[PDB]
Amino acid sequence: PKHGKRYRALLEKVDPNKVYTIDEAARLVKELATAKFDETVEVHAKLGIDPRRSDQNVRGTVSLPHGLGKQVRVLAIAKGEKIKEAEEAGADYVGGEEIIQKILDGWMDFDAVVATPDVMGAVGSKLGRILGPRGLLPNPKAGTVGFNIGEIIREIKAGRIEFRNDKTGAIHAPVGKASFPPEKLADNIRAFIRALEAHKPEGAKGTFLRSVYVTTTMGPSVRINPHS
Amino acid sequence: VRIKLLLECTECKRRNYATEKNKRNTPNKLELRKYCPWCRKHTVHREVKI
Amino acid sequence: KVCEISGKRPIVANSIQRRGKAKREGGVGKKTTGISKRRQYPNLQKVRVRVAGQEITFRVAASHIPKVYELVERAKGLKLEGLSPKEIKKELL
RNA sequence: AGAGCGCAAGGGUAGAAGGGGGCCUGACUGCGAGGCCUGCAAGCCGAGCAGGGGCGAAAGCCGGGCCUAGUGAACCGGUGGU
RNA sequence: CCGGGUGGGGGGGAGGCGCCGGUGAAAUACCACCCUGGCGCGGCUGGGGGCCUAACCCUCGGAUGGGGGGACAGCGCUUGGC
RNA sequence: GUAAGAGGAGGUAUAGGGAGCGACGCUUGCCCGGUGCCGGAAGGUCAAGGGGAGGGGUGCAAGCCCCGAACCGAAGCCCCGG
RNA sequence: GGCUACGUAGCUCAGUUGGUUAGAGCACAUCACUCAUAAUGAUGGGGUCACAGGUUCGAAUCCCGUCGUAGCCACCA
Repeated sequence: PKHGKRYRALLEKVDPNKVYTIDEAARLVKELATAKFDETVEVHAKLGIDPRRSDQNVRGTVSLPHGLGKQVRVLAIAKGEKIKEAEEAGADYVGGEEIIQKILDGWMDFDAVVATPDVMGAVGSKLGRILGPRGLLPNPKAGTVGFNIGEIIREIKAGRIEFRNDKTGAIHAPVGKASFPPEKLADNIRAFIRALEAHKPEGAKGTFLRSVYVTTTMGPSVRINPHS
Repeated sequence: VRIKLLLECTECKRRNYATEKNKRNTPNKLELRKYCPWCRKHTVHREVKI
Repeated sequence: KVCEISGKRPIVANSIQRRGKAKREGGVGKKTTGISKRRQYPNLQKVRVRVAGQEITFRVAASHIPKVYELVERAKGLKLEGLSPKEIKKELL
């Protein structure tokens, strides 16, 4: 009577004394998801870069060397020419300077936003209170400033990861989906270790690999020997 | 006097210098001015330290 | 005074603490250069045990106490008797 | 040519060294002929050469700014580097 | 937070919900890692006080003992400093 | 006197050390801003020491050696006051 | 140069973990009273949170650059 009954069975699968690694997390965390749908690995990744340190925010931007999931659709608000860019990718409603009102005057449904430099200004000077603060907008790296933005549309559809370091470094490395066996999970969480190590700080003393926890979501946890 | 601090324009290609002076009191930022190192030609030359 | 076990007497002059100020590192030096002179006393103590007939004192050095205890053990084998404090103490070792 | 030529003057200067603009960025690399100066030590003007680059159709110019002050031998160390 | 939140005990009895809709940075069923302020005992490592003497210090008609001091002092090094 | 001990003093704060003026008769004002002296369980810096996150050389490796953070430290000077 | 702290109303000042909405003391100002003064009361004027950049939807509230600032450390060919 708390975390459900199902997670008391799934409580009868940790015994607060293990590590699992990406190995036992691949196989066994494939088992530790038996409930509903697409619980994304939740690699709960935590370090200690002083929950702001003015700069230490990462952005962690990774291709997930396998695949994400559903449709971000990106949208883009790309001043004319770059509309055409988005017009070949997985981006709908590109409207250079007018879908801005189909984001500010009601309409939604898209992630990242990719936009472009131009509209950064435009479409970032009209959307800085819902899109960017929550997780969209030009954010000069959220796959969202430039034309390296449809290639990064391919990144938002085939593997973004987003790292943002609120109170832990936090990030909830997202794949698993409880249907990619031990295989894809092994290689993908390894890919994520590589992502963490791809975004290294500039003076962050602390454990640059503790919390990994690979709990898909509605299941166990127990780290990964924060490395392999 | 400073606010005009001096620097040794270190070049890329792993060293080679020519010595100068900046100007903080002027919009002058960093400076990659075109100069000639001990080895080669008029290639690059950036700015470092003091 | 002097250790009645392994000798060891006082130590002077460039036996020391120098002051110096000393060189080492900090820029061109910790404070670079730096130099002077001094003096160094040794330890000495005293312990009283009984052992054999009477009681006895030792001007033992510092780390040489269980040596004295071992001398007690040596003493017990020997034939100690009569009135001769330091005279027997001498012989002990 | 008493103007202006950063700041002291002297001197020189418009047949520019002044005042406006386009393209740059030679406050270059390796040298160094030979002189001025002077006890030394430094200070000083620098043909011309080899790489390479800017300007100009080109002739030709650029190893800082019209100049005479804007300086500190050597150790002891400091950073980048061979 | 003078509003209420937390939870045990239990009377008990067939039921109680998250949502797109709505408001704001942000949505409250359910899961995953930690910061702030504290509780309780653990790792490590210190601060104050009292009780006793056997170290060492003083004294008592020779004192083998009595007594008090008592982990202080004294002492030897090492520390900085005035 | 390096001491041992010695004097002080077989004296005990109506005593013994220091300074200041130098009978007795009358008298003693302004300032803690400085300085010294005093008194202080906040706070600052700060010596050796504890410590160990990171780190290096090296050997295949177990490993040996060194650099070494956070945080803990008093006397002292600053700080509160007389 | 290293470690601390702190400067916001004219003087003087806390506020101190945000999310507030800019105080208190005298100082200015006018009305109430009264014989009229001061004692009094009240409403307002005045803050540009040491200056500026950023994390935050909302920093006086946290991070940083310089100042001003005193403490002592501690360094200089």
